[PDB]
Amino acid sequence: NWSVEDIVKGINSNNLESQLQATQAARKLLSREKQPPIDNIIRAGLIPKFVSFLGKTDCSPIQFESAWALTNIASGTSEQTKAVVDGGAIPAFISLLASPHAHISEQAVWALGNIAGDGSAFRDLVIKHGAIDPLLALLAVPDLSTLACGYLRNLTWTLSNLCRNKNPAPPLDAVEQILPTLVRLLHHNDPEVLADSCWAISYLTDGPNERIEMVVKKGVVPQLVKLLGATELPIVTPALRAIGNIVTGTDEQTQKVIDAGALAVFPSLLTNPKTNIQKEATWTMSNITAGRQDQIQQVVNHGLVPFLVGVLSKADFKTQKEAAWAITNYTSGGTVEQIVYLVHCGIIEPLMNLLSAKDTKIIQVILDAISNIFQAAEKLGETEKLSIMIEECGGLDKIEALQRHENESVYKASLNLIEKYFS
Amino acid sequence: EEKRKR
Amino acid sequence: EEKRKRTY
Repeated sequence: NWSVEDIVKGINSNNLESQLQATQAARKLLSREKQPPIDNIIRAGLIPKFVSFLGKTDCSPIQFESAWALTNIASGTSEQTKAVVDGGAIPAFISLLASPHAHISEQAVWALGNIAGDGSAFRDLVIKHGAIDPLLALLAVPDLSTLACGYLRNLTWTLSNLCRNKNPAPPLDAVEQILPTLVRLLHHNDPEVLADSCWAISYLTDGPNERIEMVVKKGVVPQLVKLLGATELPIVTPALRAIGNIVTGTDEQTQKVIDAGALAVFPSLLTNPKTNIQKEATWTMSNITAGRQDQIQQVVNHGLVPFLVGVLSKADFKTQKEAAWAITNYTSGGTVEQIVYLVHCGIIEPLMNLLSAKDTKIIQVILDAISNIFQAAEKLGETEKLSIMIEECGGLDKIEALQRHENESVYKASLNLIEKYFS
Repeated sequence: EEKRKR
Repeated sequence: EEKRKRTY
């Protein structure tokens, strides 16, 4: 329970053991659960002294204490991480990665992870200082099980922030340098190492389809689908996001997902008690129904159409909106027989009930989907039959009411619907 | 009819 | 999730 005054006196004492004790006291201060005095320590000028202590190879305890203290300062706001980087901490922590003491190199891994996790700019600043080579070198073991559990989780967590934060995305030469280690961690049997690895994959799969292909060419889609069925929600969440990111690319990447068996887990994901899992699974479905007709057929053959109908009927509103997108994409690219099957599953009634929604976008998407279905009924000539189906579930009241409000495309499409199929 | 990203 | 403090 030292004061900041006493810590500064100790650090300025120019006695190596007094400095250690003061640094230990600073660690204990920045270690408490109640609000630490981070800005107080920053303002005192202690960060350059801590950074210089990182290089006292003779006194390993003061290396450890400074690393810990600096780690906790870097764990806070972006201004506080900035202060740590401004003290020269990045190259010194990279030098400490090679410490012969496991807890000190672990602390340097933690610190570099905190620094890189602040955003794009510090992430590439760490990469330019050459952290990636010794970071991966700490995993150059035949069997990852011989490593200490916390050591491995910290390395995985730091690797994931090195893959994190788009605009701009991580450099390609760095992603290729990390990816084989990332795959090896994705097969490792530790629930938290698996979570962080899937997070890293999900970070790498968010963006243009070149990056998606870069991840898929390493063959991780099977492992991602396997993890999709895990019992740990912290694992399933990032797996589902990486899967959802992968099915935003070419139809060939979507296929490579489907072939792995991903559609078989979706009956669970579309009935998951966690709203966010439902939303992510429905969004993934919508990007699959925007694919080729045989892919829509794969969705049908797994009986997922009744689950989409269920998600459109009773779900969180965001999930319903995602389901509406899925149905519009299905009706947009589906064979006439497939739209028949979608209507035979009961899609019309919840589709009408959501016209009374308070969201302009969802209404546009639903009305657009109705245009698709009517276009399919014209090809079959059964336009009046669908007309009366929309009659019996109270749809035509909602189209006539909607044919007149703020947005332009809404009244345009809905007036087109009235004047073409109800007269 | 296109795929929607995050 | 984006940063971590070591709380002893």
